Amino acid sequence: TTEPEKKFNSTVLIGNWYEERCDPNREQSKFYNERKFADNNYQKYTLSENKFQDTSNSWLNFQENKPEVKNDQFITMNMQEYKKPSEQKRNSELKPFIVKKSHFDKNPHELEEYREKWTKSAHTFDRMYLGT
Amino acid sequence: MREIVHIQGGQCGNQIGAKFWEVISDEHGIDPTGTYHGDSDLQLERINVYYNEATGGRYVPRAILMDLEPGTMDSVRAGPFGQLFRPDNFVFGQTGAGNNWAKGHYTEGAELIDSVLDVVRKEAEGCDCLQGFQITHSLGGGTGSGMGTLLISKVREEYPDRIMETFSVVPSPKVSDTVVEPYNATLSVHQLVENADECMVIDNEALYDICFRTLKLTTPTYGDLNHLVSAAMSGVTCCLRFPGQLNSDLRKLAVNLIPFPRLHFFMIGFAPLTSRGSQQYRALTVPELTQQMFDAKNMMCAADPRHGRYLTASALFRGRMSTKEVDEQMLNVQNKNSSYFVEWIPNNIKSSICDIPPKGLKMAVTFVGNSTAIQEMFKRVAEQFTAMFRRKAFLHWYTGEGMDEMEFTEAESNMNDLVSEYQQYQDATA
Amino acid sequence: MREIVHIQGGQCGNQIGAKFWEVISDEHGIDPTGTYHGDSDLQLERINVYYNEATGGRYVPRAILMDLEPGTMDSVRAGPFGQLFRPDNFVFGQTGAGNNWAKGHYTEGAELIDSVLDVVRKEAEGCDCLQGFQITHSLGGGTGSGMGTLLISKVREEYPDRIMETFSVVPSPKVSDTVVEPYNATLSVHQLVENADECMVIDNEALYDICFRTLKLTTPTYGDLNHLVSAAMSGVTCCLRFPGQLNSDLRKLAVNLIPFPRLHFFMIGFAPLTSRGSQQYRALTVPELTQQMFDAKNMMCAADPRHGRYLTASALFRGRMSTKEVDEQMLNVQNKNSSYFVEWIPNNIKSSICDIPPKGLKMAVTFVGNSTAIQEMFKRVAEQFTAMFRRKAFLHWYTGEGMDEMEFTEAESNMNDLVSEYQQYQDATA
Amino acid sequence: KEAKYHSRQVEPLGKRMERNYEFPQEVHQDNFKFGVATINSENTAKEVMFPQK
Amino acid sequence: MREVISIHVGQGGIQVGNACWELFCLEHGIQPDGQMPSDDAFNTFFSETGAGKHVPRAVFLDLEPTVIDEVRTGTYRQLFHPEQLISGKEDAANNFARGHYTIGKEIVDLCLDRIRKLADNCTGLQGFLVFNSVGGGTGSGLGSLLLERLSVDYGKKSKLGFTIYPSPQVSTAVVEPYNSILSTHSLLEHTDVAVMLDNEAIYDICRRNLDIERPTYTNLNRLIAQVISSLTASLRFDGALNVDITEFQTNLVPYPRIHFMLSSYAPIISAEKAYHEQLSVAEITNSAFEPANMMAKCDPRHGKYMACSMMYRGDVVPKDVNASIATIKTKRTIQFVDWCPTGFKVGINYQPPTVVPGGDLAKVMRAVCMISNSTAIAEVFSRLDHKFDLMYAKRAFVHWYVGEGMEEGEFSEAREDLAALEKDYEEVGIET
Ligand SMILES: Nc1nc2c(ncn2[C@@H]2O[C@H](COP(=O)(O)OP(=O)(O)OP(=O)(O)O)[C@@H](O)[C@H]2O)c(=O)[nH]1
Ligand SMILES: Nc1nc2c(ncn2[C@@H]2O[C@H](COP(=O)(O)OP(=O)(O)O)[C@@H](O)[C@H]2O)c(=O)[nH]1
Ligand SMILES: Nc1nc2c(ncn2[C@@H]2O[C@H](COP(=O)(O)OP(=O)(O)O)[C@@H](O)[C@H]2O)c(=O)[nH]1
Ligand SMILES: [Mg+2]
Repeated sequence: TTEPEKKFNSTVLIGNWYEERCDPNREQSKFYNERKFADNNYQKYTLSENKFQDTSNSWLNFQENKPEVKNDQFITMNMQEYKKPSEQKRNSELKPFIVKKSHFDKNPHELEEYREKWTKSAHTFDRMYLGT
Repeated sequence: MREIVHIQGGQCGNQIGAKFWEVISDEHGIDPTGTYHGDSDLQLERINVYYNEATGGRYVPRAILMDLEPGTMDSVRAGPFGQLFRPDNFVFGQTGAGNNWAKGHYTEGAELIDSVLDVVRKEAEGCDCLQGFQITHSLGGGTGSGMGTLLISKVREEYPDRIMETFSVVPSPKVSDTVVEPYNATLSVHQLVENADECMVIDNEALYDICFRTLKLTTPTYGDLNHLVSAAMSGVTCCLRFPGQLNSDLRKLAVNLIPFPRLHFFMIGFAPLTSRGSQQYRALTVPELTQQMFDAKNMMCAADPRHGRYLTASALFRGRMSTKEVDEQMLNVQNKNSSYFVEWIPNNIKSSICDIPPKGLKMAVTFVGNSTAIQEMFKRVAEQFTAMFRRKAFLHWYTGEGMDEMEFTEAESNMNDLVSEYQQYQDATA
Repeated sequence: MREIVHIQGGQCGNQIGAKFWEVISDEHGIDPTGTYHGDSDLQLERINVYYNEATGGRYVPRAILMDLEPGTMDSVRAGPFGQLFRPDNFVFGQTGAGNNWAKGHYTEGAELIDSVLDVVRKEAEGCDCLQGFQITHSLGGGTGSGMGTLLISKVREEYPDRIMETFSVVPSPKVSDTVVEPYNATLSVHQLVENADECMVIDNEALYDICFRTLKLTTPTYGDLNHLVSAAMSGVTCCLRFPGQLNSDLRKLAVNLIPFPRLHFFMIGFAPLTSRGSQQYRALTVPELTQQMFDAKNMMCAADPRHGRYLTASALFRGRMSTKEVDEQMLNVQNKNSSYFVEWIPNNIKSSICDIPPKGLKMAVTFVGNSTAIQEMFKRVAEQFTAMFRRKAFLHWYTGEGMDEMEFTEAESNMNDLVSEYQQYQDATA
Repeated sequence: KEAKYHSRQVEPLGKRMERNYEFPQEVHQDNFKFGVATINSENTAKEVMFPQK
Repeated sequence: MREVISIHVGQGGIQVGNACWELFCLEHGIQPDGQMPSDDAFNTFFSETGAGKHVPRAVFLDLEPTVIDEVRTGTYRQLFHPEQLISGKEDAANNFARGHYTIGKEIVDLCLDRIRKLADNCTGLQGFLVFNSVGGGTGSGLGSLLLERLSVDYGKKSKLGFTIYPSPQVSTAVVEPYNSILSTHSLLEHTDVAVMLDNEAIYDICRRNLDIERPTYTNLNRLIAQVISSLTASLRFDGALNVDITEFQTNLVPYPRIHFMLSSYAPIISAEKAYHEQLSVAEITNSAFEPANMMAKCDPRHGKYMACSMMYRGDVVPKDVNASIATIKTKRTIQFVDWCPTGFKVGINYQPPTVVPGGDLAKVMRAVCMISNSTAIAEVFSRLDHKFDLMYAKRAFVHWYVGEGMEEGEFSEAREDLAALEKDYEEVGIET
């Protein structure tokens, strides 16, 4: 059980076919739904392009095709942290258990619905003392 | 002064505690954000007992929450009243006891307690004059019964003169959720009788019957059962936070209820409890409260109080009432039922009166009674234990974590010794 | 503003330089017509490090392209990004070297090197504060090793203070393209230890296995190998062109990596390198980058770094990150692999951070290492030299250009002397 | 022209036997969750005691 | 923060894991490409890539490549990790010696490397779930070798296996009584919990409940996936009564040698006739204990019960569970072992079951899954021993095993080990 060398085109299941299918430069990286995935002939008189995985063309700098990494690719810690003390906010990452943001914080309307519901409702303070 | 601290462990203890703080905050007018919104001065008069004072004027409970998995402690913080507790008082592990008493007391629980004993020590040191401790836990679970009983032993060693309360939920055969309940329940009783000053036992079996019949509601859940226990728990310390004609703190209850040191297992109950549709047909008077108080079906224990003799009983009345009514009713019940009261101790009922009734009630009563009928619960639990242990079933878990079968036999002898010693006074005569 | 000049010679040096200027122009957003088309202003404040400004606002690289035959520099002009280089910076003879060290270093190199020395002096005096030189060439060829090392000595005679970097492609016995490599490989190495302040060796054999084992691309060409060296070459000067938290120029590397004057031979590496198929299934974090950068199979040299011990290593992190993770991993990898680090020097790793990651990525790491195992590469070349020299094979061409056997004997002596001097620290104990 | 044999409308390949019922589509289509009922929740949980009235 | 790692080996394991992962993705709302359209309950089965997609915590092993290649070329090619689909070149050809002594030794190193890489990322690893059919060579051989390696490599991590033992009479191969016994030996000394999932029982369940007369393997795998999801839902959904992995076999294993159990699921019904019955909590729990709805072809009426770990999911109430348990106890046709007074471990969850589009089941609001440990399981071992004894009496098919590096005497030793297991089951269940 050793590694073979290139003898067949990248449409058979001979070893090291996965990477060749992943390479978008090859024409074979992009297949048809009706090739395979076909219950019967009369179901569709059609062909449709489906593509094999979602992969960039260059092996290096592969993180391309993500709009987010392109935006923050020229942001510096000084630019990030030292904006202006009128409109700057904390960016540190805390322990998850401390930022739980419990139920009554999620929906504050429940809070004023409460209190009058249970607190300060139907108190009867009576004391049998001589002076009071 | 004379303030107390709260410790809860396990899932069952945490759910009981999470509702008890809800009840107390309502009485003193504390919203879930910790801001006072009451109307009377007496609400803020004795808030030092259960609450601390922080900068900015917010009140925080002095409670310690312990467990070995974050499953239940994540839910209690994400629900209502999750912002009441101090975030640093949450202490928990990462593995879980796995319903194994040996794991929760020898291997994993013993490792964690270094941290939790520090916060408990810090809390009990900063107080002005400590009065005692109180514990809420279940005897049918791993972390609840395992770490819970170990924590009692070490705190007792550091505070020999303080008093301890335990609100324990023992497992009954009719409602069983674990197969190794008899093992760890028996082991928890061994250490509990040695250290805890006062032990109150609760049954999920009895709580269902009360909610089924007395309240006549068809679909109870664990939310409602936790509320029934919560009402009784606040009732015991009611006279400690409000003025009254007769004052009796926790220590006074211990002296007047415990004749002999090893007999400190009580049963509790609450009154009045009436359904929604029948609440307008009742009249709130002392003569009718005492009827529901002594009702054998109203006790929170599966033990039938008429199957033994009351060594002693106590009643804590709340509201506006006359002492002549209270005193004359407790005499009549003793005379009418002299058979059910042991006869070498005269007038074995203690009565206390508090001037502030609970939320929305004209009157309420909390009953704490020490009766010989509690032996039946231990007998039926021990019967399950001896059938399982005679075949050494499920014993490879405990023997695989450092504890041997010598402790299992030793614990059973002490538990059987308690019942034989407890039943002796039922037939004892002067 | 501490700007460097670039000199490339031979076919291999010109090909590396052709690909290198493609990455740098891509990073700075430079049109192949020399026009700036960037997005942020961070790309222009330091553009004078690599590029010169001319009329019309176009930018021209300061590079000298030198060879003995116009075949290769016809292709570099016609290829992509060929319009950048000034036509006045092409110098070439009409004959070629023919894989002969003496011809490129004594007969044809000497008569032509006056012209290339003029353009280098012209560019050097143009800049205000010169930083140093970087040279890309191959030691297995005629005009590369021969005429290249003659220019290296000439510049060091004129600018003795500036730092000199070389990216040398040394021959590898596993994959052979020429039968006379051992002769001219040893000769040029003799002239490097007295002149070059930093030398970073590269093997084509090491590149081929990286592409086959890590990138898993079936049919790589020289364009792919050229890209790997370009990425590492551009990452060395990242902190000199962009703002960061811990800046470090070339001189900070030389001072902080060279314990003794004749131990300036380094091996390089780059991360993260991943196969095209599994690009999205791995998370880019500091723990992952620091694990891969020290892998024995990720280096750019045939030598195995786990057969010796590191003297000093340097890591130049890129992208926005936090310093504590950077500092803790270097300590962690040093403690867990203390067998591979020499003991008489503590904390022999430097960390540098820049806030601008390469285009198309979010983090990147360049590794420069000084390890005792780089001598295994010289042993193989030296072994081949002795076998060929004892029979005096192919020697009549070298002796036919005024070159005598005496400096053949000196070359093998100094080559062996370096290895003996460089391995005696491997087991040296203080 | 082959479906109507009483062998294509019964015992198909890897499918439940076709029993042609008709359901009330005014309900039953969007998010109906089978079963008997939603275990009808009772009014009042903690306010049976502390009636608030 | 609690994870579990799933290992799939053999064609049966792969083809049941495919359905299991389809069901899990449908439950958690993850598209086949791995993205989520719009809390962190997924963490027990998946792992965040840092930005976007979620990668399952699974590794696939096989020696014959066709089944793996279908995964890599199907509609789920964008979900699995490309380097976690480990495959060989040559099949085991229903030979145990090939997969354990000849060609299975060259890939276990890669499998352990992948498992180590997966586990190093995890922080709260609960245990392992291993899927494999036992009647095949590579399923029995590689499974045995992998269990033996993982035990010594990991120590006290709990391992659960969902094994498909050969059916009494309806079976495919002919030499499978041979290699099943050896793998039974190997797993008995190294696994923590084993589940019986024979094939006739699933066929009868389908025919009786779904009214399906020609079921294919796609239908059978969905039931197993539902069972796994119901078992694991307590790790990732909050409920009124939660139970963890370690709180399974500490309540199901009385003695270390007795850890073979069989499961049932209810309700299993189609949409056409789930509307004429109310599916109350009282009636679903009766079908769970009904012997005919049992996923293993065994008769529970022929033996005593030890412990039943039965799980509820949906909108059940702890009130109603106790009454049903009391009725089951008071029923006379079901008897427990004498030395076990309480025998039920009950769990309740809030998340209702999910139905896969294009499936056969219904979207009911209640479901109960029971894992039962009983003494009746000895019958399958006895019949397998008889079938082995019929063939081995004259060394049939043995030259295929001897010629592949395996010694002759292993069959005998496995025979005495199965005999000892029979003796243990016989002696444990006797009245005290
Ligand atoms: N439930 C179920 N069982 C299956 C399935 N596929 C195969 N089996 C069982 O597996 C047994 C045969 O072993 P296979 O799983 O097919 O093959 P293997 O275990 O990988 O062993 P090799 O044949 O050597 O590759 C059959 O008797 C089936 O009972 C399936 O999709 N579902
Ligand atoms: N009153 C009450 N009892 C509960 C609750 N949850 C569980 N129980 C009971 O506690 C027993 C199990 O104890 P368990 O919670 O597992 O203990 P732990 O493992 O130490 O947390 C069961 O028999 C339940 O009847 C609850 O919320 N309230
Ligand atoms: N990495 C890389 N190596 C090259 C390239 N072109 C040639 N080489 C290597 O250089 C060696 C020959 O060097 P050569 O061009 O003859 O040197 P020169 O005669 O001085 O120009 C061969 O062994 C090749 O492997 C290239 O484009 N990239
Ligand atoms: Mg197969």
